[PDB]
Amino acid sequence: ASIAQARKLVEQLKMEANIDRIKVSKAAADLMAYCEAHAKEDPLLTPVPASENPFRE
Amino acid sequence: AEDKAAVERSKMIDRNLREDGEKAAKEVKLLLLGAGESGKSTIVK
Amino acid sequence: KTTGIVETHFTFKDLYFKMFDVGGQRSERKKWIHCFEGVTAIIFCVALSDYDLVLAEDEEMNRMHESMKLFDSICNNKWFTETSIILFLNKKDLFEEKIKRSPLTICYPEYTGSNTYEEAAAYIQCQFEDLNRRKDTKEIYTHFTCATDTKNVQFVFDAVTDVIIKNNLKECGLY
Amino acid sequence: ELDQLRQEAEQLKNQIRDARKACADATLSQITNNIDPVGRIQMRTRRTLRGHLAKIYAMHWGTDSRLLVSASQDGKLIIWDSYTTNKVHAIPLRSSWVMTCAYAPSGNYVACGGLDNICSIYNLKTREGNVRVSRELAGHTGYLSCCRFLDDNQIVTSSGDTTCALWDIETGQQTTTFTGHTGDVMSLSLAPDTRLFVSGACDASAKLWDVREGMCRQTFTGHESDINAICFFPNGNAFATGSDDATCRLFDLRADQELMTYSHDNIICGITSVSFSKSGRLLLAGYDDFNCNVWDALKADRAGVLAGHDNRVSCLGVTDDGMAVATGSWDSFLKIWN
Repeated sequence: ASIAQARKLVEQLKMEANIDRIKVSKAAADLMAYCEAHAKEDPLLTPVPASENPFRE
Repeated sequence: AEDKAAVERSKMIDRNLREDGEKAAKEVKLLLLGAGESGKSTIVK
Repeated sequence: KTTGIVETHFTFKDLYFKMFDVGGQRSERKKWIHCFEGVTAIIFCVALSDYDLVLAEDEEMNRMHESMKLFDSICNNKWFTETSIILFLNKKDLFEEKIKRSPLTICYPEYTGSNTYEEAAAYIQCQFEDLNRRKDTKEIYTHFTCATDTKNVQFVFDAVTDVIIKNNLKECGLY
Repeated sequence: ELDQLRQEAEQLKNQIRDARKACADATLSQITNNIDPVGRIQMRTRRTLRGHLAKIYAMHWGTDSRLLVSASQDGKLIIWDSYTTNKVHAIPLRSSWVMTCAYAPSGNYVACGGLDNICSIYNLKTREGNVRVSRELAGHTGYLSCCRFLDDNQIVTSSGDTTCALWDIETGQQTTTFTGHTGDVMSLSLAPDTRLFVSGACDASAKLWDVREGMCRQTFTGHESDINAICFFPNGNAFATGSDDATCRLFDLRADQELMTYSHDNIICGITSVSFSKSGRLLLAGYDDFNCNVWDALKADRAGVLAGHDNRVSCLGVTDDGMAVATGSWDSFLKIWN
């Protein structure tokens, strides 16, 4: 009955078991690097006055 | 020119929405609940 | 062809009615029950034949005791404080036929009465109408019906008219 | 008997937990502590859109960052124009129980859905001068709660049947079915490369599917209630969630770990929408208590607040170029902040 479902769940867990994981200190560094690499082009961080802003009346 | 035509299109759209809302505001909406296998089919007839 | 909300339309004395049969959704109610905030009233149907002799695909779950639970849950939602309920009690002929053999004491613990149909129906209506706690805001309309009764549309019409009238008095502050 | 399978599953979960508690050398806050914060962010409305008459449930920005699409609990679907507030299209709908909408990347199609359990595609493109239904996709059992265009021929939908699917608009029969969730899927977002996508369901969990193999590969937990919103980081290596616990969390795919939580002691209402700005520095969330909040992804501290709606906020989004933020609420109004 539910044996097939249990076996499928076990197989899914086994498939998810064997994966490769990098350390958190590298993911955080990459996230910070990406955040600081494109921060020079982010209008929500610095409002450009009426020059390129299309929503100025 | 294009801005003008967009203005008339928007005005016509607003008129249509106003008429649709006015027509729809004059109806009674009823939610028909009920337990399973209890009826709710004879009531429909 | 479609599955999910089903809609019916009819007219009576220069009024237009819309009825939504969303009972075939078969999912979690809490994620879509708030989409109906604004309906004039809720029509509820309860079969008097379940008082006993039929449980539901289970062992100790009376059908009437589950209808009561659903009525308690629905009548006291946060989205349904101001919406009145029209309660229909159907299939009274079978109830009358089965009272003579199976008494009402098999369903609810204490009394029914004469084990007579007139006395059991009134007690069932009283028990089912006491599950509301918003008595200061909403009201319940109850009308016994059968497979032969043909005056249901005028009950619905009059209840809707009364609900509309009392709703306007409230806005104006009179009531 | 089945107890052996239960023990094997428990052992596998314990091994997963142990492996996860290893890459956690450090924290995300410690690395970003020694930096200069952004400060105080102040935004004001610039354009206001009127014309709806009921509660608004969905919204999706266009690919040119000019036109919108909005769905209300009527039969109506309006294509807006935020540059000059003049409407373009208004499409009546057969069933007035719309829950989501989407706008095609090609600018020629839209989509709908709701309690009717059907997704419909409309030919906004040149069709002799008007709009008509292109195809109705049936096969879901429960209501449809999200949909996103992959191309002009493939669309991914999620439903309350605890099941997502990938359809074929030319044929109308789904080609792949994604199963595994035990609760109603509520949100769905696509990766920038359109080869992976994530989902969230009324059981606290998030899955990472791939459109080709049709199999889950990673599962992320952490919440304690239903999850309502999800979206990827701009780089495609992270995503953020929003639940009914009044908390938002950040996950990363490579580390298979939870990084930060964004919450407060003055919030009890759940989140209804989550979106990242360009470069990922600003995270936008819409709450039940009429308000919208701006967070800082790196340091998890509030940087602003948006308050212009008198009813619950149900949707929000940011343009492709990150120039504006649009908000929809349970009244009949929309707003653009900049």
